[PDB]
Amino acid sequence: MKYMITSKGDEKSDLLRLNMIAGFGEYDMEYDDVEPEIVISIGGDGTFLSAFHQYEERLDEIAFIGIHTGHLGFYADWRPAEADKLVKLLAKGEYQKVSYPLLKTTVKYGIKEATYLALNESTVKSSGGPFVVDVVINDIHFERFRGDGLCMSTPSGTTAYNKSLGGALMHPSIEAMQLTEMASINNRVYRTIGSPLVFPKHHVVSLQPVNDKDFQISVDHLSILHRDVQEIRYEVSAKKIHFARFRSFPFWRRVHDSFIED
Amino acid sequence: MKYMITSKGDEKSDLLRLNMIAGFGEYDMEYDDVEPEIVISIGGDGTFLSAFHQYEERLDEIAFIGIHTGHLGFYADWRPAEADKLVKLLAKGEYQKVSYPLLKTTVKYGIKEATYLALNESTVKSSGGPFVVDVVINDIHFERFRGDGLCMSTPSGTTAYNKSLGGALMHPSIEAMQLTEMASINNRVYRTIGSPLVFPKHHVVSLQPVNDKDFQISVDHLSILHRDVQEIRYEVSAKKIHFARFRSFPFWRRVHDSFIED
Amino acid sequence: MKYMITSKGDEKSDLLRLNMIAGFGEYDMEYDDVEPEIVISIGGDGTFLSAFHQYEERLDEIAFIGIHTGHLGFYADWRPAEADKLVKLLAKGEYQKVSYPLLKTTVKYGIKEATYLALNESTVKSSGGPFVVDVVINDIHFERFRGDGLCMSTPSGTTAYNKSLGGALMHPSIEAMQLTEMASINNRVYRTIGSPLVFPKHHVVSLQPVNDKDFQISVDHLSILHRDVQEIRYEVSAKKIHFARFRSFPFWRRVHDSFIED
Amino acid sequence: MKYMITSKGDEKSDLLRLNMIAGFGEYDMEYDDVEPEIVISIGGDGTFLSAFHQYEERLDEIAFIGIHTGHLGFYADWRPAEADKLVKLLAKGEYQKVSYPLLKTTVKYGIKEATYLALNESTVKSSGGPFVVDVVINDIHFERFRGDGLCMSTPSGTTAYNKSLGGALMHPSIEAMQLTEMASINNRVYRTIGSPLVFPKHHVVSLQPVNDKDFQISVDHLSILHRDVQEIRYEVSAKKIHFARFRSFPFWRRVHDSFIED
Ligand SMILES: NCCCN(CC#Cc1nc2c(N)ncnc2n1[C@@H]1O[C@H](CO)[C@@H](O)[C@H]1O)C[C@H]1O[C@@H](n2cnc3c(N)ncnc32)[C@H](O)[C@@H]1O
Ligand SMILES: NCCCN(CC#Cc1nc2c(N)ncnc2n1[C@@H]1O[C@H](CO)[C@@H](O)[C@H]1O)C[C@H]1O[C@@H](n2cnc3c(N)ncnc32)[C@H](O)[C@@H]1O
Ligand SMILES: NCCCN(CC#Cc1nc2c(N)ncnc2n1[C@@H]1O[C@H](CO)[C@@H](O)[C@H]1O)C[C@H]1O[C@@H](n2cnc3c(N)ncnc32)[C@H](O)[C@@H]1O
Ligand SMILES: NCCCN(CC#Cc1nc2c(N)ncnc2n1[C@@H]1O[C@H](CO)[C@@H](O)[C@H]1O)C[C@H]1O[C@@H](n2cnc3c(N)ncnc32)[C@H](O)[C@@H]1O
Repeated sequence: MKYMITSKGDEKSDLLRLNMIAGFGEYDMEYDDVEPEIVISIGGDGTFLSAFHQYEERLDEIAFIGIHTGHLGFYADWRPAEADKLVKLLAKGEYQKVSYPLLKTTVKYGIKEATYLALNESTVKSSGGPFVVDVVINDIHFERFRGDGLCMSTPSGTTAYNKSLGGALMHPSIEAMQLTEMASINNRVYRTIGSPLVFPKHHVVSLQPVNDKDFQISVDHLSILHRDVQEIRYEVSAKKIHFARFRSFPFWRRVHDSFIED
Repeated sequence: MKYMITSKGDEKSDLLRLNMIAGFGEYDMEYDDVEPEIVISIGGDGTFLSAFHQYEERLDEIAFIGIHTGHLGFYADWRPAEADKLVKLLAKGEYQKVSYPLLKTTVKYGIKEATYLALNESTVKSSGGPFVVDVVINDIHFERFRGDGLCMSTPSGTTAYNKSLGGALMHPSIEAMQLTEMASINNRVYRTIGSPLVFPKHHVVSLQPVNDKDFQISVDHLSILHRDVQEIRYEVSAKKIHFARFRSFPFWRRVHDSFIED
Repeated sequence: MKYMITSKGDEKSDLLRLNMIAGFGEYDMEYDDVEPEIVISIGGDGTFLSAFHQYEERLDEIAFIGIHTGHLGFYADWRPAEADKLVKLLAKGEYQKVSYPLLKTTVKYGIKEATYLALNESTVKSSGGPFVVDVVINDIHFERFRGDGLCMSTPSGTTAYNKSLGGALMHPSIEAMQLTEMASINNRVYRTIGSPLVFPKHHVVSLQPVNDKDFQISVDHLSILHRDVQEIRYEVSAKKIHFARFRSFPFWRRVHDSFIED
Repeated sequence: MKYMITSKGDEKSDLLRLNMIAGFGEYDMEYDDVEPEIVISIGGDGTFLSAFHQYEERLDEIAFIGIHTGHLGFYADWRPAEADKLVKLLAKGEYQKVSYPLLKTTVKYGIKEATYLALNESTVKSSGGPFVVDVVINDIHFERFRGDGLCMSTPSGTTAYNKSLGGALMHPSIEAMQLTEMASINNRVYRTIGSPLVFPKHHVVSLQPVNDKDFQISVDHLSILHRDVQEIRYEVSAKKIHFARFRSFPFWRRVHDSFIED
């Protein structure tokens, strides 16, 4: 099939990429970075996030694979020594595909909307002043949040920023998104839930400005300052990222290997 | 239909129960506490947990309703002033039913198994000495836990003990269970994940003894000391508790009303 | 004595200030906002923080008083109805003074040092990229911190940002400072202590850059972007803020009244 | 001087103890386990806690030393390979002594008081039912605690149970004690501070029963069920444990070595 390979751009990843391209030249595999059906990312989870967003308009026609040239990644979960074995099995095909849920972010602004997809999370912080937003769940006012910010995570993202904020780790077969707080003010006057919140599909979480309407909005590794924002809306996307799998590497073992020992 | 009413047993709940029985006597509703199809609990969430376990063998043929004579409950979410309006709508029927997932707990012991269902959670603590268990997820060793104990929660239970342990709040339409730690030891020698873990249906979490094999095992409000325990196993039950609903009272508003303000 | 009054600048605070000035005109009290010996702040804790920094060069010759025209403050802990009783007792003098410890922040930058005093806390965040600093305690490398940032709090500051980050509340008679993390990355590769750390007088905590050397540094309500920073150093100051007291309002009751109920 | 040696009682510790006794026989050092002036503990922190409580009536006349035959301990902070070098320097004397603060626990019960000293912490849990106590600080009611229990820690104890409960780590030169919660219930009806609280010397924290008056009270490794308890009182002790030091091993390096890497 058509395939492309993206590289972190250090010497190890570049030369692994060139060696895999050579191995692919021995099969019926065309290098096409415009309409690939296989996207291989060589580097770390950061590289893999860039690959994802590089091809987010063709998610339904692409199976991703990540190779980690440094430590193990949750996405880049293949070792560089297995790259040849990877070339062959990928060339033959007949591989299974697994899908992880994604987070849809809608930003309504000015006197119009922008939509984004996140593989890890979307966060909202302030443009410097205090951060105050009303949190509305399915059109009912839930809380008035004052603090540093809010993080809305996919399942595969729960091991990332969400984790460092005290969120739960969620198996990626659960179609959900998780909201976590960053340093909420809680006293007699100001009140938030504190706990992470886990939302199923079709639930809509809306953040609405109270005073300042300029926010720093992040989607995975991208961080945009948005002006005249009237609303930020979160829901589980109907779109899914597809991974090529050649071997059982269970999520919970990936968790164990990354945080417990390996 | 056949119905029964359980009471917290204070004066307010007893007399509300007697008044509802009188109102039911004006319809084709038989009082039957052996095979009821409607179980009304009058009191607090504790009373409702007892009603649930009182009839856990007939969960598929019963719709539960909770009336709170004190503060609002997450199960006992009807006000005593609406009890007459409750009698009538229940008598006419045609009400919708909602189902919440349950937690199955299997205790394998001695030289044989006991199974329990939990509406809130099942927890494991030690018989006094140190608590050390191996946590095995789908037959793979995940961590060696040393600390006070572990809590495995249903979705509707996430607002209970789970919450106080830092777990996430999960919408009850998600078929899952959540594992939280109680005071884990973490140093250079001992290592746990720390984060809550959320498991989908068909995942099996197994706790296995390391030294001492006597544990205090709780299921909702019941706490049993178990001896010669070889294993404790958690999975989402195939069984579900059914609630009668007459009006939209969304879960997240119940959360708001219980923890944010009302 | 010489006195001045600072106002939040809303109608309630401005007119309370004018009424207290009139009451002071009935005694031997001169209004002097250049060398006051009494500084009254009327507003909220924010106003009081500004008063403190307005006169931080004359801390040894000033006793501060805060009046809260909104909710109770931890500094602005006098009610507007007691303002007349305040004028009289202040005019007579013979009041006791209480002192709270302060935090000294030294910023060494470029190819030279700036020093600041904090009543609540000093924090360090990144100029947008990832935040990575080496934490050095009394010249020994303690940890390599990667995450959102770090907060170093005084005792009276522990009820502020420090609290929202999970720090301990410390009685202000303890001469100490407390370091808390903001969303640290912890995995097999990256490791921080996680817990808040409480340092006595004469201990020096030094933050040192690893890659990027531009940081957002805050001191109480002031937030400065610092460039070519080589080091950030924290220690308990030898200087102390002095409060005028006329009545026992214990710290722990102030805590109770602000967070538990009032 | 007079000295004694306590052993964990495994083969490594017993034979190290016998070898040190032989080395001591080459100096003017008498083995006396009744009135020693030097108490050497060989084992882990558990062994050292037992040594402390074995001689808690002669704390002012004893300097303790801990040797760790397993992993590094916070008390047993000497390696077994340095045991000979230890014998000699101890024999010559002229060593410095360092003191750590202790926690005094007073239990008033029945229709009379018992007092205990803790090197790590004293905790209070329930005899099985729900745990509900009123927390009174310096005779003012601070909160009504409902949950699993409460932990009151010394400074050197903050790296132990306190840490696992989210308490701050405190340098042992600070004369203080720290109160942490175990799984507090927090909703609209029930309210605790949540944060750890750090108390200076002369502050008195009193726990008072609300319904049940049977509590499980722990002091370091000892756990006693107390009946007809009317009050539990915590304050910093006027007594201090004395360590013999022969070399700088700073507290914060001990923390680093135990939790960060070694
Ligand atoms: N250097 C390039 C920039 C990194 N960048 C690609 C990443 C990543 C990433 N994804 C995951 C994952 N799904 N499960 C577990 N591990 C993951 N990683 C690790 O995260 C560490 C730091 O990137 C590294 O080990 C990665 O291996 C953006 C992501 O930074 C996260 N992020 C931001 N601020 C954070 C904070 N304060 N605490 C924790 N994570 C934070 C957030 O989540 C973004 O999306
Ligand atoms: N008095 C009779 C015994 C109470 N008993 C019926 C209960 C309950 C209950 N269920 C829920 C719920 N699903 N969502 C939110 N609220 C709930 N409640 C409240 O919990 C408070 C204390 O029962 C009360 O307000 C209830 O309203 C057993 C449950 O105690 C919980 N439990 C035990 N130890 C806990 C701790 N340390 N922290 C927090 N919860 C704890 C655990 O979870 C059991 O199952
Ligand atoms: N509106 C003017 C700007 C506020 N500003 C004067 C303040 C303050 C303040 N001091 C204290 C205190 N010692 N004990 C308890 N209460 C305190 N207050 C309250 O804090 C709330 C929000 O100011 C209000 O109720 C105040 O009453 C700067 C302080 O924002 C704190 N701060 C910043 N970011 C925070 C976060 N994410 N979470 C918690 N606190 C945060 C930080 O600490 C600064 O220094
Ligand atoms: N095996 C004999 C029994 C252990 N026993 C001697 C101990 C100890 C101890 N003291 C310290 C210390 N000051 N700084 C750091 N490390 C310490 N240790 C370690 O603690 C681990 C487990 O003892 C081991 O590595 C020790 O090395 C009693 C102490 O268990 C603590 N304790 C109890 N329950 C706990 C929990 N849930 N989480 C955390 N600690 C807990 C509590 O604190 C007692 O007092």
